[PDB]
Amino acid sequence: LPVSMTKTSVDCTMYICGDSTECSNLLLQYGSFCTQLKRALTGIAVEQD
Amino acid sequence: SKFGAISSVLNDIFSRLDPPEAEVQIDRLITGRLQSLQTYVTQQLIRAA
Amino acid sequence: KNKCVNFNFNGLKGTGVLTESNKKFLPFQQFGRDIADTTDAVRDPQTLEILDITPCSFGGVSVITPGTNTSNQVAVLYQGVNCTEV
Amino acid sequence: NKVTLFKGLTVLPPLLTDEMIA
Amino acid sequence: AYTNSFTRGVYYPDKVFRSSVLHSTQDLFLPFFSNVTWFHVIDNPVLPFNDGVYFASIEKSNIIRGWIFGTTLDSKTQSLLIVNNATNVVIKVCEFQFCNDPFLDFRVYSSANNCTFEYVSQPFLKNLREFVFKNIDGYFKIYSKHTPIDLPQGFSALEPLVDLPIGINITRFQTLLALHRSYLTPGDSSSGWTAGAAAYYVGYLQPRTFLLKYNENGTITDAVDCAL
Amino acid sequence: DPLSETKCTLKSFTVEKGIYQTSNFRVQPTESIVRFPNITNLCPFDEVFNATRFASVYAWNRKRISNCVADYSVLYNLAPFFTFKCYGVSPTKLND
Ligand SMILES: *[C@@H]1O[C@H](CO)[C@@H](O)[C@H](O)[C@H]1NC(C)=O
Ligand SMILES: *[C@@H]1O[C@H](CO)[C@@H](O)[C@H](O)[C@H]1NC(C)=O
Ligand SMILES: *[C@@H]1O[C@H](CO)[C@@H](O)[C@H](O)[C@H]1NC(C)=O
Ligand SMILES: *[C@@H]1O[C@H](CO)[C@@H](O)[C@H](O)[C@H]1NC(C)=O
Ligand SMILES: *[C@@H]1O[C@H](CO)[C@@H](O)[C@H](O)[C@H]1NC(C)=O
Repeated sequence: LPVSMTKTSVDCTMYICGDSTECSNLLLQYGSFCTQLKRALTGIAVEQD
Repeated sequence: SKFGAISSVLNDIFSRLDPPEAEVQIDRLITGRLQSLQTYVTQQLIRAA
Repeated sequence: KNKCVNFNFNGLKGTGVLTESNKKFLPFQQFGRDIADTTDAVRDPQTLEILDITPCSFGGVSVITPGTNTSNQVAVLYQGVNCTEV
Repeated sequence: NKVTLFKGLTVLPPLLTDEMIA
Repeated sequence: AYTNSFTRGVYYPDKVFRSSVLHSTQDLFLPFFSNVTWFHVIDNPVLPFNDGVYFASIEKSNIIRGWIFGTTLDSKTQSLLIVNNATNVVIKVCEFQFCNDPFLDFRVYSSANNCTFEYVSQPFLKNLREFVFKNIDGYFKIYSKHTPIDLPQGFSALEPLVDLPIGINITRFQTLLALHRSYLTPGDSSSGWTAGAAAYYVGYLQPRTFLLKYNENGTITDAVDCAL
Repeated sequence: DPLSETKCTLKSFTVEKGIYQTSNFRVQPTESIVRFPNITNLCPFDEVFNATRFASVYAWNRKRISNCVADYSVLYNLAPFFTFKCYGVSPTKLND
């Protein structure tokens, strides 16, 4: 029986702009998506623990 | 994946396309990448359940 | 080389750390999307050498506190970062 | 032994290591 | 005569290094196990150039030594010439009227013409010589591979050889032969002149999707034809 | 300081005991380098534009440019331009 899964963390800024100075500013206009995704993934990780 | 943009590399678009024309392509890429990340998070939540 | 540097190779803009490459680039190769669809290496337009392009260190910073009600002392964790670079 | 296995994605280690589970 | 191509005709499609990865590419490839026309050098016919041609030769005395491309024998068609020499290979889009049959290296079978592109490079030299020709995007690309050795089953990938900026229009092509102490004329009978034994094959490319396996050393080691 | 970052992330002046993921850490570049070819001769675009004669529409003229530096600023010296539209590249960015 599986009990846990891998605890994954994602940097949305890097994933979307790939560490580019230009659209990093533009991504700010889209709001709090990054916070939502980070909170969901952190909850999943704490649930695995 | 291009998501309908001219290219999948942000540096290319910012290099040869003016801001007025580069902004639309960058938005096209950003929406697709955010959608992909949100899909990943949703599937992770289901699999975590 | 071996320093996290912003580069522009014939219009190939990017940022990373360039180091000596071990790739067996054939004469007709100019750059390499080697592994996982990533531009791992690029050919030097002047010295004709191949340099590995690695994105210089990143990581998530986590903050450990006992609570403002207890103390203002704080400990910081740099996730996935070797202490030689913080 | 029987089961076996950036661009902004990383894996966090579990709190309990294999030794403690053992 | 007809023979099947087995798994031959695959080449590097992008000139981009890839190692230890499986990559899918949609480009003009020779379909696996396709019927390829088979000829014996002992004139060989002019053949169509539909959407790219895969050319291979097997011999032990270097009897085949060039190719010609174009749409008609008229000099105004902007024909193409590729010929080998004792020390170099000569490429010219020299729009010269061609004789009824290929010359026999009798070292030339072309008339005078006003022409635009010329180039001399290092020579492209029991044998198994493989060539691929593509001209769909204002360029003429050549891929080649030489190995000792009907077409053998051995898998091999053709590396890019040269790239000609020529923008000529091509619909038909023919090869060039060699013969010692051979007389030549603008026209000749089917008897021709004595020459060594040699064989060559011709194949046609088609739009196909291929799955290419890249090894550790950045070399294509096997491929799969999805639609086969 | 890290505590202020944690407070801002939690949107509260009081933080409870625990571990909080506040932001991300990235090493900035130490320098900038540009690598380009070592050629020095300019392209003949200026001569082509100011040629003594121009080909007709019928049997128009084609030329291929290679092994030269394309300083497009030379073209701007001509005043009576009727069209300067470009597709796929902004004219101001051609220099780079
Ligand atoms: C100049 O550039 C050419 C083309 O890349 C190269 O072969 C040559 O080594 C370079 N020479 C110097 C001194 O950088
Ligand atoms: C806050 O601090 C006081 C004094 O140390 C302690 O008595 C109390 O239990 C603490 N409460 C919490 C929630 O930490
Ligand atoms: C951190 O880097 C140093 C220097 O390269 C190395 O000696 C050490 O083993 C590394 N530690 C970890 C945990 O990666
Ligand atoms: C070469 O140019 C001359 C003079 O313009 C012309 O008469 C002749 O037809 C041309 N030949 C070819 C093959 O174009
Ligand atoms: C790659 O090259 C090395 C060095 O020549 C050789 O030892 C190794 O066997 C090669 N690997 C393959 C898969 O050809």
